[PDB]
Amino acid sequence: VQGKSKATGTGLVYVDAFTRFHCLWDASHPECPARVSTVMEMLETEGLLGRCVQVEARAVTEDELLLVHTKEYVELMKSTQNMTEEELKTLAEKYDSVYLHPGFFSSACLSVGSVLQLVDKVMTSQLRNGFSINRPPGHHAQADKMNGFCMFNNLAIAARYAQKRHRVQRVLIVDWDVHHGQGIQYIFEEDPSVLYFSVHRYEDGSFWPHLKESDSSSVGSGAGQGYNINLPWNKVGMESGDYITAFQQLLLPVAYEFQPQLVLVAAGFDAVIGDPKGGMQVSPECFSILTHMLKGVAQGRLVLALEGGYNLQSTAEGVCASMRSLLGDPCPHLPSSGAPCESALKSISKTISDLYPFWKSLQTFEGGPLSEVSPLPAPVCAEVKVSSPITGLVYDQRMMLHHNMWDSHHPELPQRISRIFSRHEELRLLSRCHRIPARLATEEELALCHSSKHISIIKSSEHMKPRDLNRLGDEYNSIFISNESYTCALLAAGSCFNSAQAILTGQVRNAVAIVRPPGHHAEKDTACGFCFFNTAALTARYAQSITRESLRVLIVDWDVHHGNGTQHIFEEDDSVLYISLHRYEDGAFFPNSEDANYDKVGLGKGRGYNVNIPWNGGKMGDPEYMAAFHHLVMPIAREFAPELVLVSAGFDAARGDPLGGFQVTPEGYAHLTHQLMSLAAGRVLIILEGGYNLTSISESMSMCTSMLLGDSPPSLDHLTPLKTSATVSINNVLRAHAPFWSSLRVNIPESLRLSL
Ligand SMILES: CCCCN(Cc1ccc(C(=O)NO)cc1)C(=O)Nc1ccccc1
Ligand SMILES: [Cl-]
Ligand SMILES: [Cl-]
Ligand SMILES: [K+]
Ligand SMILES: [K+]
Ligand SMILES: [K+]
Ligand SMILES: [K+]
Ligand SMILES: [K+]
Ligand SMILES: [Zn+2]
Repeated sequence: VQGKSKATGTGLVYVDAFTRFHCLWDASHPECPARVSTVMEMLETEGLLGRCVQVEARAVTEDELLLVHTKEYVELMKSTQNMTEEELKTLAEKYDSVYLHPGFFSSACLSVGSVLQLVDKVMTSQLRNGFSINRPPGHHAQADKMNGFCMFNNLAIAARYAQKRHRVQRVLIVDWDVHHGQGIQYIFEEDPSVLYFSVHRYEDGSFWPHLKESDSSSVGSGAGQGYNINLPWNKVGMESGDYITAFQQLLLPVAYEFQPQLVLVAAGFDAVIGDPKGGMQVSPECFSILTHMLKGVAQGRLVLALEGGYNLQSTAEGVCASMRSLLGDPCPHLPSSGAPCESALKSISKTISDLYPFWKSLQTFEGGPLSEVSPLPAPVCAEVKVSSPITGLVYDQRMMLHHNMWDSHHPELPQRISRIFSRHEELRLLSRCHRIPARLATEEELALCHSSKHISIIKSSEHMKPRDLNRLGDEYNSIFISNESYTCALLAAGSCFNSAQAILTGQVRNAVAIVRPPGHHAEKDTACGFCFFNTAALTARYAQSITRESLRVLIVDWDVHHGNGTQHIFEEDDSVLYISLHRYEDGAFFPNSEDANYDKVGLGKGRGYNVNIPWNGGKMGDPEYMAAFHHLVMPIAREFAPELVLVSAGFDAARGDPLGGFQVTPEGYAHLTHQLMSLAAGRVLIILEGGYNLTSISESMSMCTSMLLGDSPPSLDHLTPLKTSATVSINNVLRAHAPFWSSLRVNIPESLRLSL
């Protein structure tokens, strides 16, 4: 309703104070000033620094420190300011892996303050997110002691400060640093207002600080029981897939259930390739994906503070990759496979199992065994130049000329598109988009999927008299035709081709297609369910045509009906992946086929490249559509590695639909579009299929375009609990597809057999 006031813009805190302290006894200490100065050099070299709002650093106050620390500790730390090298060494010796400096106090104060300054701007809707390039780090510091190069616990102090001075209820702290932030774990052990997550290297205590508490078994005590999550890696050399799958199957479900009003990140880059202490092999590009994922929960309220990362290049690279996500730039192509390794899956599963009682979101999994067979190939896509994102928009009023001369009360109304378009202009989304001109799809182009018999039969209709047009329409299941119905289905496909062209030639990064008549029901030789040509399927082959025959295309169908037309066109094709969320009702719901079931996994060389998530018994909404994305849609999509993502966007699955009978809010469609934007380097094309409530479609589709333009994900309702008829529908797809995609394999025991 107001856009000049909208909070956009990333704050960045950096002060020379951060370089003023170092180790006096060891000239080669990993925690040094070059860590932060290098990050700054690169941020400028990349052009990222100038794109950040400059936020001033402030010193932390004694009372702010005392929200987590003791007065005895604070005063001792304060006293270090006026101590001899010797006095400092003697005190430093008293703690695990710590050095001290005359100037260490000053910098540690500014290192805390800097985070609070960002919390201020984010919480008061001034900036959307922020990142401090601060040292000394925080996550290891405890109430009464220094530890692992930390003096004060920056993010712990910030979590409390948020709750106190900004009256924030729930705070999520994500620690992707390669070390376990025990200092944080401790502070919020018994606090259930602060949920703390920590993926770290462990190898059964062999890796520093060698704590028993760093295991997944340690889930927090008292009131805070289940609000402490440890993901310990017990094998080195973890990659992108190992962190993405962890976030998908474990952290995102937990985070969406917990509903925080703020997300704090202990952004350590010691897991990046080339870090001497981490021993991990995560490419920096991965952090672009993780940062994006966290934008969903806490509705954009995201603050990152620098923790570890001891290789000057690797850290600067990691910071840049995270900074790009905050600044709203498109995600990169993943430089490694989207598949996890067995040791990762074992660590993820043992953590899901260790937290199963406390989280209704994790309770989704029934338990038992999912396949461990050699999975399908998990390829990598060629790097695409990260550029200023542009959202394309295509609409032509000529697509309204297709109508029913008999039943004027037919749900596929011409108004559907003009209404969606109106809302796009009212909300000003249209003026923020790049207008792509609609065109007519050629017969050669229609040939890509459809028979010459089916093409000529619909082509001919541009001349038929109305009685011939009533007769012709009864020759099909649910089809109505008119003298313009052919030109309309030609524009619907033509437009979508011009979008995919813009996207692939880098003219735009993503686009939206307000088109009618729909297409996901149309087959090689027959029209069906208001569809003439499979507009999504033809786009996929037009894309494969302008690139290379092998171009991997993902087709996500969120329309309430299963896209029978799509499913069959690519049933044998391994280059195109088709995922469909639909009301099945054991075969009762349209197009009444058993093809829409979880046991149909594609056939031939396309075995595993076809996913169906069938809905039985209930009004499925956001809780069920989201959990399907976390556990199934996103893990499969990621392992497949698409180069183009196509949405068969039907809002007939929305709350208020006459034909759907499902309760998916417009805010829910926003979060589904958001999730999909981390794939294909953000190369997402949104195509209108179903949706029959003029109001519900205009609102829900505008929400998608808002997400494409990089606006913060909206506030959601409650996502736990979900229909027991859905929990069972999900676990069916998991079992059906686990032999093909390693990202699914959450082999957990019989924790289900407990509580009711
Ligand atoms: C035996 C057919 C039952 C399903 N259908 C047709 C249908 C076809 C496609 C879609 C769709 O969502 N297309 O994208 C929805 C319903 C209908 O119920 N359609 C309908 C037609 C006129 C008036 C009221 C309803
Ligand atoms: Cl050991
Ligand atoms: Cl279950
Ligand atoms: K960690
Ligand atoms: K806690
Ligand atoms: K660290
Ligand atoms: K569907
Ligand atoms: K397939
Ligand atoms: Zn539909």
